[PDB]
Amino acid sequence: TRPRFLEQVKHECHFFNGTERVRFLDRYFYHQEEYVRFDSDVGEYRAVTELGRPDAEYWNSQKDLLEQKRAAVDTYCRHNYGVGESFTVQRRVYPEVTVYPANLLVCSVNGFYPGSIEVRWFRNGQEEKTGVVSTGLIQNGDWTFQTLVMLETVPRSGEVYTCQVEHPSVTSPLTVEWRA
Amino acid sequence: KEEHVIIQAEFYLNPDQSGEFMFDFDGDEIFHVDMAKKETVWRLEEFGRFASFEAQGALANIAVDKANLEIMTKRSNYTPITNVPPEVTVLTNSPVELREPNVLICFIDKFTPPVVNVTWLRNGKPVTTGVSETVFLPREDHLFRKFHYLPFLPSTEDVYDCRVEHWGLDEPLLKHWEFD
Amino acid sequence: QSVTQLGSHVSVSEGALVLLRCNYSSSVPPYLFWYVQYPNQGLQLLLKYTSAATLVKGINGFEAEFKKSETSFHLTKPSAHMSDAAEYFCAVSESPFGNEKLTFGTGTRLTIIPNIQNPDPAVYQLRSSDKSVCLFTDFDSQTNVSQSKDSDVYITDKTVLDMRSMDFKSNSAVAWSNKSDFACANAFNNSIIPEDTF
Amino acid sequence: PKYVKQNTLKLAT
Amino acid sequence: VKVTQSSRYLVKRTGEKVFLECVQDMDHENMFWYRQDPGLGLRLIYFSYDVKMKEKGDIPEGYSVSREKKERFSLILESASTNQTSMYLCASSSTGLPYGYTFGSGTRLTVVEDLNKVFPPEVAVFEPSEAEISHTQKATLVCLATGFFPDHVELSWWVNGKEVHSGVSTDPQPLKEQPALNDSRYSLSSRLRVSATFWQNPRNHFRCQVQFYGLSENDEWTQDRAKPVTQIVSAEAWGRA
Ligand SMILES: *[C@@H]1O[C@H](CO)[C@@H](O[C@H]2O[C@H](CO)[C@@H](O)[C@H](O)[C@H]2NC(C)=O)[C@H](O)[C@H]1NC(C)=O
Ligand SMILES: *[C@@H]1O[C@H](CO)[C@@H](O)[C@H](O)[C@H]1NC(C)=O
Ligand SMILES: *[C@H]1O[C@H](CO)[C@@H](O)[C@H](O)[C@H]1NC(C)=O
Repeated sequence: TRPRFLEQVKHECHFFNGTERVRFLDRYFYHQEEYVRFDSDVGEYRAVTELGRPDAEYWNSQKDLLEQKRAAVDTYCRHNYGVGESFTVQRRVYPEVTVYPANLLVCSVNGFYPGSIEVRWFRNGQEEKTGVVSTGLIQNGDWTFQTLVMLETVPRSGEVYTCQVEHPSVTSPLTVEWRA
Repeated sequence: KEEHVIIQAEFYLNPDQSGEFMFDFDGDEIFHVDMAKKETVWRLEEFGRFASFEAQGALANIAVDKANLEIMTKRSNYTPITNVPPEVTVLTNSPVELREPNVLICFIDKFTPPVVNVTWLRNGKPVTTGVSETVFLPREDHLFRKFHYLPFLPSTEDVYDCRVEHWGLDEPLLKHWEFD
Repeated sequence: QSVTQLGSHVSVSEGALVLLRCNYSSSVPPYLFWYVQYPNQGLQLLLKYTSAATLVKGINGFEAEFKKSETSFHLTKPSAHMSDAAEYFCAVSESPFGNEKLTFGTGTRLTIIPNIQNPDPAVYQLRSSDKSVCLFTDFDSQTNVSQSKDSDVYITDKTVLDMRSMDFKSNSAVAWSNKSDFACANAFNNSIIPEDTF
Repeated sequence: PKYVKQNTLKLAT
Repeated sequence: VKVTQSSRYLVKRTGEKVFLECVQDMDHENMFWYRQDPGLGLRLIYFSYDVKMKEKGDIPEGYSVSREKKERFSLILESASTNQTSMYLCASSSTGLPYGYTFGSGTRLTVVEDLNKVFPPEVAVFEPSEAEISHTQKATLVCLATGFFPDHVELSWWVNGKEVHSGVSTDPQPLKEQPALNDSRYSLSSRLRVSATFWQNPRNHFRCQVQFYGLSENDEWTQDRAKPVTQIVSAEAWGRA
């Protein structure tokens, strides 16, 4: 089919330790290539590629333009952070845990938020640190993550296996044990 | 040591005349504006109960992106975008149990331009009832991601396929799933 | 978002303090504007609050202070000049540059009362029209011209005219009619200086 | 609370 | 950087469909329509942020718009009513530009029920009073624009062919000749005050000029009197020794 032409723009707000430190970026893209940007730690627009030089010189020559962008960390970022803080930065959803066999022992952790999580495998009270394979953190695209942490072993009688999940949504470790 | 990131991402594509405006928090979509109905669509109903956004504004930024696209198309001497095919993955929301409600998730990643055809197939036949999807989600490398969902009752008899068409693929791509 | 301008018509004597009120409501970072409309002219931007500074200094000698706590942005000037007579409009916007819809206040008409240094109350007669007109002029800035007691007799309100070249100013009103009985002696029969000449 | 958008600048012609 | 509006003045009859035009050649994405009325400031009727985009302002009732081309934003009155009599202001801008609104010259529109009530004004100048000349050494001339309707007049004073502002004071508002009637004609007065010496010079020429904006070329007219079209009416007088 006929050629396509894509334009993208990204206004980014990077927060560190809440709103104590904030960095603002006004990014412009032609197709997949960023050609010009304003970095609040720099103070003015800079060409990212030669294609963006025209825009840097043009925008930088307007005092009022730079003035507005220099105040974006406050008039934009900080204001928006405060707006959704209760349902984003503070969002908490419990990890659903399920242990099933597959030879592997799988510990599937589903529907949790935020993303940082700790999943550990135990056998008769002793942690198994070798032979543990994780699929990594998987984003479901609906404000919930999921992860599968497998333990490479041959399930046996008398053996007790435990999956221990630690997450910000839980007050104390969540454990689910499996026995053959 | 970074903590949170909010991104207001937008794009406009010719000849399709398609534009997009959305907010992103640490990888998840907070909301996007439906350009046609001129309203804000929250990713989670709950969000829309605590916050609001002046949807019309999205149209103002989009109109500038159109003008900017034309300006950039000419500056680059009509250099078209290079198609980058998607990587497709199908997985469920949680562990599958016969006769228990679940959700099949079709993940389309790392592609551009932002135009794809996605169809769910059950035993070779198209399925639309209950399906939903997200708009084109921004990637830090400036390509895109997308999620399609299909709620379903697992059976030993049903077979599923997520079919994806993209100008970057020589042929439609089919990712398969069935109750193991 | 909203703005209110308490005080539609404001009178200030020259050399005195000019104060035009503006209060706003905003659930988002505010950007305020003060526009002025001098007679027979279009709106001009006087000054604006961009959050770059709480005290904004404008053109033509005007000033305004953004007070988040009082949710106010009053326009002020130390010494009123006759050329400040105009209508002033306060506006608020959600955009940092005022390039997206602005919400305007109801506006304030600023009238500057001049100090008549040499009062000289007087009603004169002047002379194609079936009328004869009477001129009541040179009264001090405290005389008030009432509307005619007759419906077939016309009396305008008082206005000031300024002869710049001579640094002179005068107040005046005009009455006219075509009734025979209408005479300049009694035209302004509604509370004038005992001093006024004829 | 109300989210506020950031303006997108018009490129140099 | 200019926003131009079709007409400066317009007279229309109730029930008629009126079109107010606004065009800008700066490739601005945003255009708005406001009406300005005494004690109400500027109220937003409709606005647009892109081609084909229409957004109701705060007082859309009775109006409609059209934005087919980026350059033009048309305001439309479906069935004109007298309360739509007002000063309409167009404004344009771009969200992608470091500055704001650019206003048009405005459009005074008066909606009347009967076009046969439209009349140009008569103009008459009244020379200074000898008494005033003697008592103050100054000479006040008076201009009377009477019998006009609607209130579409611009009065100016010209001395020796030069438009004058110093020494002039025109009434801020006209007065109805029959206050009770809603179709009553108006009258306006103005003063031009000069030095006695200047007035006593027979070489100095004074002229009071009033431009009236009434019916347009398109308006149909078959009454006996002259069509009350936009026109300049004036009176003059020379200095008197
Ligand atoms: C997506 O699939 C559709 C068909 O389902 C393609 O649509 C285009 O071609 C169709 C068949 O010739 C037409 O019926 C459509 O009108 C036409 N759609 C448009 C507006 O282009 C489309 O090309 C496919 N796109 C991709 C990325 O594969
Ligand atoms: C675009 O084409 C012009 C005209 O030949 C040329 O001078 C310029 O280098 C080209 N720029 C780009 C986009 O490579
Ligand atoms: C950030 O944490 C608190 C929050 O205000 C602040 O007092 C402190 O100085 C900061 N700590 C760091 C990480 O520097």
